[PDB]
Amino acid sequence: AEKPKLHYFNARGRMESTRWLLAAAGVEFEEKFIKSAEDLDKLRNDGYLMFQQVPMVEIDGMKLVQTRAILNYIASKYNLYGKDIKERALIDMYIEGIADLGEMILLLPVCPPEEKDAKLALIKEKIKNRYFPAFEKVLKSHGQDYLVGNKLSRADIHLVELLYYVEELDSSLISSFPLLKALKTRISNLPTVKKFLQPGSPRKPPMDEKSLEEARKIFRF
Amino acid sequence: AEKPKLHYFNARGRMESTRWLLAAAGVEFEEKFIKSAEDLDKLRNDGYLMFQQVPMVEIDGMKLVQTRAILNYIASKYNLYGKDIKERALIDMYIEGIADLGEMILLLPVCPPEEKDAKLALIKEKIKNRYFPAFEKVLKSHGQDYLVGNKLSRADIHLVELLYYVEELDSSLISSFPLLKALKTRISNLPTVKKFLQPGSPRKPPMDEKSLEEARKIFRF
Ligand SMILES: CCCCCCSC[C@H](NC(=O)CC[C@H]([NH3+])C(=O)O)C(=O)NCC(=O)O
Ligand SMILES: CCCCCCSC[C@H](NC(=O)CC[C@H]([NH3+])C(=O)O)C(=O)NCC(=O)O
Repeated sequence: AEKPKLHYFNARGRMESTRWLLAAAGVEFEEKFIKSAEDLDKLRNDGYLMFQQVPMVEIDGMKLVQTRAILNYIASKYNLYGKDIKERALIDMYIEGIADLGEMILLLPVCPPEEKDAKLALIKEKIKNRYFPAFEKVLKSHGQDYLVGNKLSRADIHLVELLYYVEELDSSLISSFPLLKALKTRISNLPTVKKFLQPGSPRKPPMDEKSLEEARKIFRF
Repeated sequence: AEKPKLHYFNARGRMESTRWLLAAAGVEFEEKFIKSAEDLDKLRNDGYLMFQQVPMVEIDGMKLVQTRAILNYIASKYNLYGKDIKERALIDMYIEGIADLGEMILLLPVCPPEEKDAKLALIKEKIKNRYFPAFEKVLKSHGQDYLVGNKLSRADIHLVELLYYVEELDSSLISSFPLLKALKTRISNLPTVKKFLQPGSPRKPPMDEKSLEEARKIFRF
């Protein structure tokens, strides 16, 4: 009997794209925050984590690990995964490009300090020259307010989340991509997303060094 | 209309799981091998690669990039992705664990020499203590010949592929996992997989140093 229950630490990390997708879908959720290695070990010892890792989400009577398993379930359940197999292929292709870029941004702070400047420069180059051109071209191709099927899907949600992180890195990177700018505004004004973006929501801030320190202690790295 | 066409270099890399899945499904396909940077640049210049990367597969009148988009499409098309949303969530959880382990093995040879021994040691620990226990537990929980739904799915195929790679790493690692051993035998005896395992199929050999140098020249890393 439950709202979905999100098991993670109090940070974006690997859970934030799930927070975004549930919120976009209008689904209220609860979070159980891991604060210590001891908390993680309890989840493990109680049999809740198939591969001894989080994210884990309790939803519809079961316990799901692996970010993509969680996301795929939520997207299908709430009709955000397209209408057929071909639309799912477009969605998947798009969101896996988003994932590749998002992964780079997620792990930047765990890069060795002597590698960070080059890694950041590489991310900016890929945004400007690979990823933003590819999504701009999709929107330019059909002229529709959404990426796939002329209707909101998880692709729109995952992309606009990523546009917010790119803005935190360098607000100028989107400047030559007017359709991406317009998508960002449109998605951000949908009632459910607007509510998620407002202060006090479950949306999480950029990870600071204190949070990274907590991650290292919880996940033992 | 036409057979799927697989665009990659002549190696396992990120295309081999697609070769296994198609073969297991009984689907004949064609390969177009990239042999140099110039071949890759032609695919790029011709507009065929959304993110300027391969794998790319031409299937059912469309070009798909991103390994998971390709695999998801093929699995759905050939009824290897479960029967409903809950079975897909089990499949996705399982295969993303498999992916995590597979990725560690795939990238081992591009780890700096100074760190390879320690990375290999940690991969073997995770196999023995994390991943093989998790899959053995699944098979023991229901006593069924397949991981999900008592019928062949992509999870069985992706797992057994990985079991072949683990065998190449260290043939002792599976020894305390009799149900995984049994699964490897049963799946290997399915007519389509048996054929794929025999000589002269599209199955690719382990990547040797000369093939890794070719990857470096093609992909410019
Ligand atoms: C820079 C931010 C990093 C913050 C921590 C990373 S997420 C926590 C980590 N989980 C994973 O790595 C899960 C990977 C998995 N592929 C998924 O996406 O769910 C964990 O439980 N690690 C414990 C373990 O593997 O033992
Ligand atoms: C031991 C080395 C392993 C060799 C595997 C390299 S795969 C080739 C590489 N493609 C990718 O990285 C694709 C990643 C994508 N997430 C997917 O899974 O399809 C590429 O085109 N790279 C060119 C580029 O990104 O510019």
